Amino acid sequence: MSQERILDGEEDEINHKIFDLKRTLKDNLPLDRDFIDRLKRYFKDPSDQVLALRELLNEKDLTAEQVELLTKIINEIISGSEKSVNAGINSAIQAKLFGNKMKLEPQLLRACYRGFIMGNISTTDQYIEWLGNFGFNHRHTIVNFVEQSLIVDMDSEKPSCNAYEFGFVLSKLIAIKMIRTSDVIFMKKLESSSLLKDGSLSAEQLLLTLLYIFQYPSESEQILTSVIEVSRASHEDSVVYQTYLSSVNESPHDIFKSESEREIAINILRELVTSAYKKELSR
Repeated sequence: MSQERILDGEEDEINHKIFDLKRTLKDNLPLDRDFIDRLKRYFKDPSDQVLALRELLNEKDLTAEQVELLTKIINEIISGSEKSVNAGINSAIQAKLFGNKMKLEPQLLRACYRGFIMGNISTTDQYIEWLGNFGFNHRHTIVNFVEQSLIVDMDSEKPSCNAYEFGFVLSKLIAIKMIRTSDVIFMKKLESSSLLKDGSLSAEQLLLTLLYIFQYPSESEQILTSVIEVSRASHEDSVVYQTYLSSVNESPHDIFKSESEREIAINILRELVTSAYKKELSR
């Protein structure tokens, strides 16, 4: 129940730590001083620390009322860190589930969900972040992991957030799904345009390029410069611009700050298309 949600080390390695703390409590019956230092040394993560102490409370040898002298350690760790601790505990199983699927270290996922419900960066900055931390191939699965954890988090006896906060989280989640939606669309356009066949252009770099457009529509042209310096060797400008324009048109509207911001992006990309298609006549 508690040992399974510990994401620090191998199954035996974990067990080699719990019993020692049970040892310093049952047959030795010593005091609690450097005990905490050893606990923290064994487990660097507060969630894993609490889980270890909870397992200690599952032993048969109740030495009477030292339960309160042990639960004070549980509450001292939790107090003032209720959000982080609970976020780690509740999403542990999912971290192990998705970790095996994606071939990623579970505790990395715990940090992911932890940071998501505790941070306050924009929707686009989040997508970008997850991209850089977990890679191109995991970008759609990572959002699924966060969703699954949120569901479990909510159904937990001691959730990480309150009713109000979970609403905001969801709202952020939906914003992310919209980005994933445009991402999926953008990728389909790249395939049909045959911009990935050459092998010179990176779909990750192109994805980020689209993401920058969302944040700074006024600087669209400047942003696309990086792509042009590579696409010119094989493809024609109008083709790259069309991919971005048609993608933006078919993507959800609320990805942009506002209606006017979106039109700034569209008009600029519209002008870019015309200009390139014109220069293609003098060739």
